[PDB]
Amino acid sequence: EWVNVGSPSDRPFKQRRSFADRCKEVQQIRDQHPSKIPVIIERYKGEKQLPVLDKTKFLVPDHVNMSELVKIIRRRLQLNPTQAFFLLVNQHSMVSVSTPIADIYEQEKDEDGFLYMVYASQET
Repeated sequence: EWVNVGSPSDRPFKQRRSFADRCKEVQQIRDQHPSKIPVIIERYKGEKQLPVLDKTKFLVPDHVNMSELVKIIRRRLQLNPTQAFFLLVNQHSMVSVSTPIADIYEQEKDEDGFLYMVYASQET
């Protein structure tokens, strides 16, 4: 009769913050930093092999390409060269995209104005 507790990090960002609150937050952030893209990065629901990230919200400069971003989130997870890691924007593996995230943002962003990314060990 154990009770399994937690965790606020296992709760999706969209359930932690209301749609209205998220829309507001994105608006302030872009005003304060027009230079940057607001990004939400979470572990895939199915994923158990990779560790969970300490943080969820990332402020990314427009010029950074997704190939560069994949490298950054990867060092942060302290992954071995051998571990498989994919960073998906709307279900596409970004470690080949050299396009600036500012261009991805206009095309792929959420209704709330955030750009949402999910990471896992397999691509599908």
